[PDB]
Amino acid sequence: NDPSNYQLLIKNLLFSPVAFNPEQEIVYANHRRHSYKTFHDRVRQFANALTKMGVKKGDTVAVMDYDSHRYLECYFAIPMIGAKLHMINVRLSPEQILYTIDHAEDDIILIHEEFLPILDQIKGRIDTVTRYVVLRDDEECEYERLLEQESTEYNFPDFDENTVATTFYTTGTTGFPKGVFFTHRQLVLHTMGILSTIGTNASQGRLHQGDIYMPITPMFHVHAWGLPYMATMLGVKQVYPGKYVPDVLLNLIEQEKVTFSHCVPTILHLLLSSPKSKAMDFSGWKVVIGGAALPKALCKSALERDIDVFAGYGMSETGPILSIVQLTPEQLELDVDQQAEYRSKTGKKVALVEAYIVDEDMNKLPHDGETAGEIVVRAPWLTPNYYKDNKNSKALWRGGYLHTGDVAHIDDEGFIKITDRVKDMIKISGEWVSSLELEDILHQHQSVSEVAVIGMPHNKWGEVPLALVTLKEDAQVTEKELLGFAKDFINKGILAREALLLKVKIVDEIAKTSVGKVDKKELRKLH
Amino acid sequence: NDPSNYQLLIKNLLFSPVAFNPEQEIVYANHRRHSYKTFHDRVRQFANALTKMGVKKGDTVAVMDYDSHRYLECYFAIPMIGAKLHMINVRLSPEQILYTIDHAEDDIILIHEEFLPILDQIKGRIDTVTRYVVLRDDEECEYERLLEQESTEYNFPDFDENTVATTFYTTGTTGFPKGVFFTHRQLVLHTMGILSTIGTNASQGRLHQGDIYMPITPMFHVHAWGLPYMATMLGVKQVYPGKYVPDVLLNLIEQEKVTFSHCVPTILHLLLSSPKSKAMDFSGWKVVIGGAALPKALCKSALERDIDVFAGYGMSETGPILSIVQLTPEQLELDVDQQAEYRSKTGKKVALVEAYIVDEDMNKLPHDGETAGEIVVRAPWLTPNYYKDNKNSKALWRGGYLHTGDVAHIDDEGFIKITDRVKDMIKISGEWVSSLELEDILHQHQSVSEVAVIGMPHNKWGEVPLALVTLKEDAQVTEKELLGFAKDFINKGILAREALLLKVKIVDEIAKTSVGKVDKKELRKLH
Amino acid sequence: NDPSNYQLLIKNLLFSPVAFNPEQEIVYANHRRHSYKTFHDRVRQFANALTKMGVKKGDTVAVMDYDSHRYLECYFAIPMIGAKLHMINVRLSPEQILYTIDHAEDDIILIHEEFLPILDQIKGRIDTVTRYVVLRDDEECEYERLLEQESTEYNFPDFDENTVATTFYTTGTTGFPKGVFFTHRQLVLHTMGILSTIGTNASQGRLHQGDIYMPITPMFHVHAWGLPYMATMLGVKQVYPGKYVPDVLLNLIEQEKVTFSHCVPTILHLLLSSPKSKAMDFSGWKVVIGGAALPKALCKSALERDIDVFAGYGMSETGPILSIVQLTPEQLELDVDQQAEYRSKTGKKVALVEAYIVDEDMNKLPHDGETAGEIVVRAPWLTPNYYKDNKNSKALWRGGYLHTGDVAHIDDEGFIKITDRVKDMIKISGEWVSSLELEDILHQHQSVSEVAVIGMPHNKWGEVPLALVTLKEDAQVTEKELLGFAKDFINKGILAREALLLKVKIVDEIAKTSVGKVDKKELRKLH
Ligand SMILES: CCCCCCCCCC(=O)NS(=O)(=O)OC[C@H]1O[C@@H](n2cnc3c(N)ncnc32)[C@H](O)[C@@H]1O
Ligand SMILES: CCCCCCCCCC(=O)NS(=O)(=O)OC[C@H]1O[C@@H](n2cnc3c(N)ncnc32)[C@H](O)[C@@H]1O
Ligand SMILES: CCCCCCCCCC(=O)NS(=O)(=O)OC[C@H]1O[C@@H](n2cnc3c(N)ncnc32)[C@H](O)[C@@H]1O
Ligand SMILES: [Mg+2]
Ligand SMILES: [Mg+2]
Ligand SMILES: [Mg+2]
Repeated sequence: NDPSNYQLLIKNLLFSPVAFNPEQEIVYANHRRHSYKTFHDRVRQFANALTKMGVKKGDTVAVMDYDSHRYLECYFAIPMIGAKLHMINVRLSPEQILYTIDHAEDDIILIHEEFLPILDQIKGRIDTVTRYVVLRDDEECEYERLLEQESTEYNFPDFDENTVATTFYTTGTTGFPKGVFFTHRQLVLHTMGILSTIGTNASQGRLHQGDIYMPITPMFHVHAWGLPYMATMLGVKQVYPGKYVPDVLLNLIEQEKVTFSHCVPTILHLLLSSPKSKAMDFSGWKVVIGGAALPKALCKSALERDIDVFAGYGMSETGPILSIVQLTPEQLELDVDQQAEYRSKTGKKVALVEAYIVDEDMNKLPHDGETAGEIVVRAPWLTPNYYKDNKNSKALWRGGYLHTGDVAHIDDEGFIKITDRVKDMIKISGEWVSSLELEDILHQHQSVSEVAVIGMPHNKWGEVPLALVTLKEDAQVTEKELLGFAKDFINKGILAREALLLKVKIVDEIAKTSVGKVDKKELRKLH
Repeated sequence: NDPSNYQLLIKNLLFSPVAFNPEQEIVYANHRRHSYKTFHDRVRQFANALTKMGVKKGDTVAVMDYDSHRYLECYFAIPMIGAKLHMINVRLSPEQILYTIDHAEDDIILIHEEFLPILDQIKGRIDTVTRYVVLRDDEECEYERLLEQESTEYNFPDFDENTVATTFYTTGTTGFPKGVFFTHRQLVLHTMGILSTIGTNASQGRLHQGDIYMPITPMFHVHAWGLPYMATMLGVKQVYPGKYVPDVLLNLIEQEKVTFSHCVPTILHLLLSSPKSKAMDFSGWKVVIGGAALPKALCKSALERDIDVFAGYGMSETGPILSIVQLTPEQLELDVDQQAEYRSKTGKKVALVEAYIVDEDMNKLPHDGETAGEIVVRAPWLTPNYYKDNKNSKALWRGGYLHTGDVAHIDDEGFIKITDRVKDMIKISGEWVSSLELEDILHQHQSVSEVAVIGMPHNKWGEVPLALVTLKEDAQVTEKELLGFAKDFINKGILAREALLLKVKIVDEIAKTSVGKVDKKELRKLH
Repeated sequence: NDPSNYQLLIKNLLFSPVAFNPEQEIVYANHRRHSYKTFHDRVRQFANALTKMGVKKGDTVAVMDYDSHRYLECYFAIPMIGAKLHMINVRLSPEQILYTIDHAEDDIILIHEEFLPILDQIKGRIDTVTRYVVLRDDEECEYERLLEQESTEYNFPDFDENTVATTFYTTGTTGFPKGVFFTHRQLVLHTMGILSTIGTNASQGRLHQGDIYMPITPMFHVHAWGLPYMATMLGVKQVYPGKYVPDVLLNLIEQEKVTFSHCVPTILHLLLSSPKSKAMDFSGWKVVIGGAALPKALCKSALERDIDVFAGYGMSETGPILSIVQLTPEQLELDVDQQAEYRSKTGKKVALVEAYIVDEDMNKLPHDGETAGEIVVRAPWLTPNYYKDNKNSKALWRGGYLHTGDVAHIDDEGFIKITDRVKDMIKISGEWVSSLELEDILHQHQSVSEVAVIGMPHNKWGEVPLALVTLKEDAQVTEKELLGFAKDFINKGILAREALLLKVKIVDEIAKTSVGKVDKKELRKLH
């Protein structure tokens, strides 16, 4: 450790922030409420407790928790002692969750009591975990008891900024969940990079030191988009809602005067459709919408409620944020219909992001508002590869750029607009489902000859899976029978819960290509 | 060059900014005006011209220029081809300037025609420079002609982010000017670090994308505090005033609607005292004051003009910015007298800066509002050492922290307040003078027995040098004779021009210590 | 490549064998029959075909095939060009097979047509495979057509002997299948090491140059125990039976005059129980029994048929062979009952194997015939770790020895006798099932409170799983309902086919320990 050789460490985000008010509050719904000074104490207590549990630098601590203060402490204390924080996506099927736990080789799992039923399905096949800390919202929490037995004093190590700080698994690709990891330097740069982008907005879409922060993106989803790191960096009041309940979320916005939040379009649809939201005041509330395309109708409805609603774009692989919608003063003077179109765009690339539209030959395409191609990016917060993966990692970084798998056109003013997907994947309410995997399960039916699963757009869910099934030579099976057939795979924890919204459309034939492959591009036009 | 191994390069500040409007203007006073798209073209043309002149990676290009568009292009094009940009402090004496040119081994000097008289004094003793490009504000500029002969196309190299990008020399220490250098990574982090700090301010002291930028800090002074990099990153309109004339500066603020600027307290004193400023409107003008302590009276006078005036602190060695004044909403509601006290503080440390108060034994002192000690800092943009210097570099980084040489107390809320200096140096209107060097010159007088030079505070200049001279056994020399004696050293280019404000006070004795050393701490109390 | 620096390469097993008769035959059941000279030609043709398909050194070629001549060519040609041969255990569930294909990142899969139904279950989730070569026992084989288009000339590379030659996955541990790998040097040493052991036997249990070899161990099971490499090294006639049919196997033994074979005890039980075997002559037939404990009754029945039947011991992790039964001339003169006891022992350690009995503290135990402990081994053909695995690899090599997970006592004469298992795993007919995984599936039943699965010994299957289920507070579910419940998991390809032999025994309570854990050691005594 050379003192002049500064390392970009997550501990510098905490102890060298943009602003620190020791009396500013971290609020956990209606369960807990303490100050930033207490939060710094609990990070050091957690670091002491982790050291006592034998967590060393390079160890993996897994977290299965809701959006809480404990998760925020996990964001700092675990990477800050040099350990790897593994955010377990609790919305995956138990079999997928078991894979990521064994693949990541977690030493300790901090699991909420409500996720214990998931554990009992896969506990026997977990071999790396030596300790389970059960998390509770009451005084009987094992995490809270571990912290109480520790001092609020800890000297956090200096290590290389390229130490891996966080890992998590995305199901956005084919096959098994892929592990993406991020270093301390990448997370620090992502915090400063996006703060420099959305902090410096003139009027609209600002994250500033006077904001009150409440995530409605799960903290296992690409670091809650990285906003808890930015919210801590700004020293703002942070409200953690726990398990997402629309009435609980709406009460927290009014009671804690939340001004900045973020979520997938499904959450905003649920928040705006709730009967209690009708009498609510949203004048000071800003929400950035990511994970899925923001519908113009949903953006318009939020605008009528005086919500500063704008869109953002990112990936698990890309330290999430790649582009955010920024409106010029001229664009802010437009009518609600014209404003809703700009606010629902994919967005302009954020600072230090090189986003290009290319074709299959990696040739860069002109940035007119019509020519479409895959988005390839270079940024200081991209995963260099998938964890313990070679061939898929090479495809991710083919041609020297990270491939997003998203087809988009970029206009003259830099506004990206995603048109469709390269990958044969469907995102439902923020969770991934693989069409090929869904086809395989539905093909296991005895009276099924061919299955083609496509993503049908949905106003509430974003996309829903549509299975176009060709019957056998003399087979007659109703559509709802296949839905019940696939439900049994969900009940066993093999298929994702989001396939419960699958629609089966029996068709006489499935359109193909001259080579014999299924033509899904032409298939979506017909249905 | 590994594509996934992102390098923090100054070319990423330009081509991956927070915002880019190709039709946004770069304005050079009343001489030139072009768009950001032209500015990017002229950077590539300059890169082509530098390549033709044989500038390679690792070469030093020196610039002797006013605050212009050419200097802004020098900020990018020279580091972006991997060359070292040397900002020559044209306010130093010609002998000091000659030292820094030979010490830095400049290959090419871009010198304005008005600085040619400085060159003719030291041209014979310059051995490393092979080409002089003369800069002119008219069409006869050699820099403009070099650019016209080049294409607007250039592929900027990828190199290590630890490549040195900028060098310049500070006279704030004893002895010869010391060379501080900064890498691409340090400059990029300084841009994002301070943008995350002042961009995210809620209301007061904001640098945002809607601002109009005009520096009144010279661009050879620690990168104009780094603001031109931040202004380019935000893609804002930039107004470069050229040579500082109070009427010209005031006209540019009104005509170009400047909203963000920065300067030393002397400049603000001159701007506010100008008769034309009385009828001017300063409602939208924000200026951050650094380099010297901001007097409460000057801050109050600016506040009566509705100027968002706040203070900042930094050094040549520290990538300048270490702390900036940020006001909470409660502090913004105070009266003008109470507000002027907070706005004139040294400030709260910026993001990623670890500022401590220590004693001579490097023991960290409590942060009460009374206990004073030297500020020692750790930050991602500090010079690791002085150029081609070992012993002074070790003292700069003694105890693992960079020593500022400034004595301060930090209060409970984190507000730093500088009390006095460790180093025996005096800063006059933003330029350094060494008391020991001034004593040596005045000691060369035949009728001088002892000389002690101390810095007397000044309302306009900040500090002025005061020489307390003890006469010889039977000598009688008037005070004004010594002032003329020292003026001859200035006319020869050996002593700094700022010593013209020296005051000689003949005293019967000079207070000393038990060890025999001069007691300057007790000496300032008496006079 | 230093010519004097000899590398132990699999190509030296082929082109520098103990004996080479160019007119000696490789027989594939009743489908194909060619000479050793043709076999060497087809290895070079396969090497040419693999080079044309773009297989480079370090690539993985996966094989899903029966015991054939093609598999024998795969044993040589794939490692001999420096590629990794992945032997896919086709008896695993499709989900397990999919895991090993994705974990190993196979580039090309050589799959028999009869295993294509397994592929269609998991084809959509396979991402690394670019080519499937379908294998057929007729002239329409894609492998045969690929070979016909190539020359019989190939210069095989010299590389480091530590190049990994073979990979395969064992399910003998908890969690996911673990990848064990072996280098060229390890495989060469395993061939010479065991040839020096069983070749030098005086009379009984000899593998010599006059033998006729027929494997009845699948070639995906630890290299068919390594015998095809040894059989090729000796240049003996090799008979490959394809898919195991008891009448087909018995016909090949009589028709091809097979003298040396090997199998699990279940196969020998099936061969001896077949009605056609009654009239067969087994005077010259030797078979070594591994994978499971050889019952004394089965050994005695084989001895009455004049079969030279002896036992051997090994693992997937241990290059299989660790110990083989060798009988002294005095032991060969004993009666059939006393001989059957010695022939059914675990065996004496083979050359270059250091086998020790230790306790949980890695303390070596005395080699009396009663004291039992875990077998830990050091040998020149052990896997150094599991593929892409750290924590499980450390447990495998805890204390500097490879842990077998087998409890045994070693007598004074060196005869090992395995008593029970450390790992909570059950082996059924040569395939592994995890008790904890079986408990988890049976625990998913709504009317199940506690499940404890233990391995009950079986005369035919070796071990069968026994589930002792404690009913809920007021639940009444029949035992056969749970068997049908678990069968559905098998039909979906999640649970192993070998769980079809599970027995459910409803019990009022499950014996536990003072710590609360299930006491399976005491549980097996009760049931
Ligand atoms: C200031 C925050 C602003 C940033 C928010 C977005 C971050 C979301 C992090 C996140 O979806 N990871 S993922 O691996 O679960 O999904 C990644 C995929 O989702 C899609 N997609 C994400 N955003 C989208 C958007 N605005 N419009 C349309 N499509 C969007 C897209 O196909 C991505 O490739
Ligand atoms: C957003 C910009 C806000 C940052 C402006 C300050 C940067 C000035 C960069 C710069 O003075 N370098 S130097 O080497 O020529 O001088 C360095 C010395 O000057 C003194 N000193 C600088 N600031 C001061 C301040 N606010 N109050 C009091 N004393 C101040 C101090 O003794 C430093 O050690
Ligand atoms: C000349 C050949 C002579 C060598 C034949 C044995 C090689 C078998 C290669 C093979 O079982 N791998 S495994 O990973 O599928 O199983 C490994 C486990 O099986 C058990 N076990 C293997 N043999 C056994 C035996 N003779 N008596 C009793 N128990 C035996 C034992 O618990 C092992 O740990
Ligand atoms: Mg993703
Ligand atoms: Mg300085
Ligand atoms: Mg094994």
